[PDB]
Amino acid sequence: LTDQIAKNVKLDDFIPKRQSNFELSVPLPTKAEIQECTARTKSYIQRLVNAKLANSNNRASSRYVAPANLLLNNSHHIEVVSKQMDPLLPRFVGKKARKVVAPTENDEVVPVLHMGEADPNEW
Amino acid sequence: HRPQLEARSGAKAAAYTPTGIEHARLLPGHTTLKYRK
Amino acid sequence: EHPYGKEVEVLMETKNTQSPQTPLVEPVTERTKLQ
Amino acid sequence: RGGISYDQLAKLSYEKTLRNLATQTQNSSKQDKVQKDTKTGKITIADDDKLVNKLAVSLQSESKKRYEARKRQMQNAKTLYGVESFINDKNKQFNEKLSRES
Amino acid sequence: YIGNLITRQFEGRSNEIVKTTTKQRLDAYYDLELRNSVMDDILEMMPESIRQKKARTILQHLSEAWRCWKANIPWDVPGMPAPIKKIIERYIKSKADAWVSAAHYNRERIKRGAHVEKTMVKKNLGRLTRLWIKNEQERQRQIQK
Amino acid sequence: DILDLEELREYQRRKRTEYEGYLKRNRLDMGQWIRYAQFEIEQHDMRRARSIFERALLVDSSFIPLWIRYIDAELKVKCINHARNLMNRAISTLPRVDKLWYKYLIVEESLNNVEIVRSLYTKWCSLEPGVNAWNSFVDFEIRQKNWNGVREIYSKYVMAHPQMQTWLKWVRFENRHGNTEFTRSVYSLAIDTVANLQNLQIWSDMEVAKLVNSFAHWEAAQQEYERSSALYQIAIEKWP
Amino acid sequence: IVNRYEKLLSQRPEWHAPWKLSRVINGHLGWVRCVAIDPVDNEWFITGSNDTTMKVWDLATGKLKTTLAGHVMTVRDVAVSDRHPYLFSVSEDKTVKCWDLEKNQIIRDYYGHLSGVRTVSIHPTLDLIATAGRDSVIKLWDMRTRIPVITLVGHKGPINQVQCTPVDPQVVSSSTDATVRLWDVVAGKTMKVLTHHKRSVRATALHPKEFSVASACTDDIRSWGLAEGSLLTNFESEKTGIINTLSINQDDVLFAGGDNGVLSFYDYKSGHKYQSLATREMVGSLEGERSVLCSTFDKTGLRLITGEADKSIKIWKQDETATKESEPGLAWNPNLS
Amino acid sequence: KEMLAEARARLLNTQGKKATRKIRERMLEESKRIAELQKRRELKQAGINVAIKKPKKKYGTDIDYNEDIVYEQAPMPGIYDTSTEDRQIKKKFEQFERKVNRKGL
Amino acid sequence: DEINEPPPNICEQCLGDEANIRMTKIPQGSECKICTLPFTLYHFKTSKRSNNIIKTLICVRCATQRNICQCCMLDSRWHIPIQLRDHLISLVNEENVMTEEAKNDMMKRFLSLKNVKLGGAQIT
RNA sequence: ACGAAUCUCUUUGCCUUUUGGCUUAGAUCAAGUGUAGUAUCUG
RNA sequence: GUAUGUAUUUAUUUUUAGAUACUAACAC
Ligand SMILES: [Zn+2]
Ligand SMILES: [Zn+2]
Repeated sequence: LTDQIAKNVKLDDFIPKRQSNFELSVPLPTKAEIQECTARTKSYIQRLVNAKLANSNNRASSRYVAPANLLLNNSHHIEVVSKQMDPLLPRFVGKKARKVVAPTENDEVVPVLHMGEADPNEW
Repeated sequence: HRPQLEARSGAKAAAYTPTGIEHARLLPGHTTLKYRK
Repeated sequence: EHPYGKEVEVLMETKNTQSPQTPLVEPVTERTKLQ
Repeated sequence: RGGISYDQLAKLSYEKTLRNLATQTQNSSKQDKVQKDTKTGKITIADDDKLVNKLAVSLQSESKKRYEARKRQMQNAKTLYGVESFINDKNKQFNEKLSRES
Repeated sequence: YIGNLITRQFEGRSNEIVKTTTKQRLDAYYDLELRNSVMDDILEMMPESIRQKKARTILQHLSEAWRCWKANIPWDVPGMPAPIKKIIERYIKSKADAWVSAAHYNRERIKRGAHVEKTMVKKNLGRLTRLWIKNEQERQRQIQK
Repeated sequence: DILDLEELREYQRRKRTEYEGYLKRNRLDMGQWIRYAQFEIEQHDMRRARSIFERALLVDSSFIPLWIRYIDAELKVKCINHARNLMNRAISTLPRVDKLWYKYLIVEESLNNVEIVRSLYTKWCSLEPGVNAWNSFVDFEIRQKNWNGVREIYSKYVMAHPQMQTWLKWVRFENRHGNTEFTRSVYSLAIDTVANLQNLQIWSDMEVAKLVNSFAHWEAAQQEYERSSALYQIAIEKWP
Repeated sequence: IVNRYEKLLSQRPEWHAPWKLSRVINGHLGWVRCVAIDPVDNEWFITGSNDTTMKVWDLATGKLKTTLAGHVMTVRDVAVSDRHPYLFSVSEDKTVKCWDLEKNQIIRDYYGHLSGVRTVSIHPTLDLIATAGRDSVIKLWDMRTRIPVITLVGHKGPINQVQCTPVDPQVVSSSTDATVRLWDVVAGKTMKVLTHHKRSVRATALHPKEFSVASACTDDIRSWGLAEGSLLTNFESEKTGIINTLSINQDDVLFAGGDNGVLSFYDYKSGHKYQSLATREMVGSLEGERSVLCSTFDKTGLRLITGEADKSIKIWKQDETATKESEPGLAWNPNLS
Repeated sequence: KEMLAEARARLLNTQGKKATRKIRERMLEESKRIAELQKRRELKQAGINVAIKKPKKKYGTDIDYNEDIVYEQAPMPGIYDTSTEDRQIKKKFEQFERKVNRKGL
Repeated sequence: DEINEPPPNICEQCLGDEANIRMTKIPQGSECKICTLPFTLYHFKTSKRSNNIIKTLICVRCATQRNICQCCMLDSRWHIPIQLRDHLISLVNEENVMTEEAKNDMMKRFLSLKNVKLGGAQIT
């Protein structure tokens, strides 16, 4: 049953790896590996920024910027189409400032793992 | 009923819905970066 | 001075060299503009 | 002389409850498993209803005793020291903390 | 403008509203950063346990040491762990230097006589009289020694 | 006081609005959380109490009294399995805090189940906590039998705390139980490990002195002056 | 477990040379909170201050080039850019100001922190900024459009120190809840948590090569491998507390600035401490004012620059005599932990 | 003796203008509660049953803590699979409320 | 991004016998009938010429948690009212699996954000 | 004879209802005055 | 020549003189 009890925490997390052999080499992350993370991250951030600059109230700010649905078994397919808003009416009919308390969903526990008498008379 | 004892976590403000008011200082300015050699 | 006294240069700086307008990073002009 | 770190203290309390428990066992002598489903990993452990009630009663009892003793120190604490001037109870208590600081 | 007026009229005003530091609320923020910065240190020197009681207490000792620094009173606590006294002496020396430098700066701004607020004149006067008396007491003590 | 149901119902609403007011304003001040959960217990409603506690932990999990009262809230209402799951959460959060492990141990032994405490202490040993834990663990086995086991336990223990008084406890066990055969062999097992690794220098000289005197002196108690003086004599050679 | 202790006695680590004091520069009115160095030419410093200014010192002679004002309160952090001619400064006034090194004037202001912002780090390849402070969140700013693109919710307290890395975890952060998180920004959630510190982690530094980080606390300076997120090593430290800053030379020397004024140099590989110094306070200072607020090495790594709480910058040079005659430091005795 | 009595009066009170006011205002509120309660008891003695009122809503999103679990944080999942103890609990709880409807605490 | 990315959940029933369908997507529509938070809305018409118009009421989250259809609000598989399927399931076992729901506001506004997946849903 | 338990009291340990911010100490400083509503003290 | 705050449920949910007084947008 020993497996179940403190199942998460385990010894080898407390012990440092380089103390066995110094000079055990942690490689810096090559080159063509960073040219990847840089690519995907760059694209993602562009998606956020362009996603924002087309939101807000400036016909000015937009100059600095697919059926796609197989529903269920795809039987009925679909075609998805945006609707042009009456420019006067509010775009985003449902955007309204409201405050929300989010829950904190804790799936697992992160063990907090660390390694007076006369002292109080000092402190 | 006085002083801070804490600060406000930005986490809270992260979950709210945006208003979309347009401020004066976020109007586009210095719109082009500069790269070194 | 004496707190260090030998090798150490104790220098007290006020005012400025390099009048404030100077670029502090030189703009690279690739072409030479005669205009 | 002295303070005690929160570890040694923890050990001492553990020992204390061990002694108390062993006395319940001896006096009880004087008066006279693990199954885990395949479907879910939920473990189940057979229990005696006795000793569980005895446990709850032990916890409640000790809480009562602590609460009472502290309460008596409440009573004596305020009735002992009438020397200096005080506006309210809380003042007197604060100044007794000043007596502890000496 | 009217964009903001109406989008605020349908969608309500923003709940976040962070608010910047300006001429009026500056000193408050300076206080605040300071008391926090002392909390960190004096929590990290201590060996283990106690926080909130000793928090409020130690920060009170800060305030009292500041007042006693304005009044030129030496501020010894009859007993107190030395390292904490090192720390509080440090931060109060810091705040002192900032305060003095603000007094000089505002004075030499008034000598030119350019847009000083009605109160800043009064306050600045106060800081200068404090400083002047400190110079006086210094001169007298140094004459005794 | 309260009369009918709808009377009580308000008495809940009001108190709760006061509480969650003061907790709305102060996320900290755990006293208030503890008293509030305590209230929802005195209303015989557990679910609410548990929610209150869980929140109080999401705020701060490093304040143990909160943990302990949240355990005893489940025990006192005779809900055990909850007080188990809660424990594997607790110690797994804070494996260094001793009070947690000891508490879970006691709660297990008051239920007489000795296998769970056995595997428990095993795990609590694997993390190499310190002398108090191990000592409490052999003092566990003494309440049991495991005279075969307690040897293995001391084995692990002396490998994880290579100091004299650990070995001195080891032999003091046998001599307390008087068995001579193993005693001699183990006294041998200490000294040759000393001189074997002694170049590694961790054992202090005075330590060596106290260890020699124990084995030689005890052999003198066994009337093996030949053997005793033999040992002591080798010790002269191996040392300045 | 003794087997580990033997395996600590085989290595006999990594000789280095001691350090000494080359130069003292007065000239700030308040404390010196932060220091950064021109990443290309090594021609200068930018030093924050507690007087709100920033004074650009020449590295060669130590003379003062220019002064950059513009913040109303103390400047906790300063960071200069590689690819750009930009300087991002950040303060307790809730604001992150860009600076165009060409014309020496504020270009942009980034807005949106709730309170004082104690750290800026400039992502190497993305044209981002990472800022953090008592908000308890890390804000990833788009450098061009001043839009706080991503926000990283996480630590349960203030955030002291933040770093950026080109591959995974692209942001490393350290907070007063005594943790260090390794972030995955695209998904926007913690990739790994490192809890091993017992108190506020007040300083970190990235090794310029090995792709690891050195984290600090009161008495214990650990190291951490990135990628996997393993522990790598520990560093031998009796009470040095409090560790205000760390800096890693290209030679695998790990500096540790004290609040007791002690300069504790380490080898990075081993964990050994080969030197400890004590600074001289100053002519009229207090014994309390002797401490080390920040520090860095030049691009070479043969000079060290430490702002101190005595209102002075000190420049520590590595001795050229040294070798084995008498360098030897404390000489590698691994006490039991 | 007059100014001494007055001195004795001022030195013993630290309540303050706002604090004294909140004490007395709280007394007023509790009095109002007592009044409404005994109203309901008297009307009950005549058989007419009237429910208590919720004190409106200060602001739009205001919460009534009685009506629902405020923020329900599940304790966790866990290996020991309680699932029985919950039954005994609910039995004890419904027992409690089923008592209050009669003996009335 | 977060709101768009999950695709809609629609029954095959109410979506009609037409082979290919044109549906409109509004990036902020009404709030849920449930959680009271914004989301993305979808028109469509069963027939091309049918006068009646179908409008997804609830979120994707507030649906997925309950495992129902956004237009119908019937169970995604059995085409059953939520208040029923949990009664059938509750018939097996004994007493459980009732879906407890969210009075006040930020009770519900809160609740929709957790990943729980609901009492009723888990069996289906 | 000592081991063990309950109750009571005293001493040590733990602190229990035991001072929660900044600015020019944040600034200032009395018989003060007439009449009037209402409380109540004495023959 | 007081902000501000609380409450405003009507239409019926199944079983003998005055002294010491407090105060007053009321009279320098
Ligand atoms: Zn919804
Ligand atoms: Zn449908």
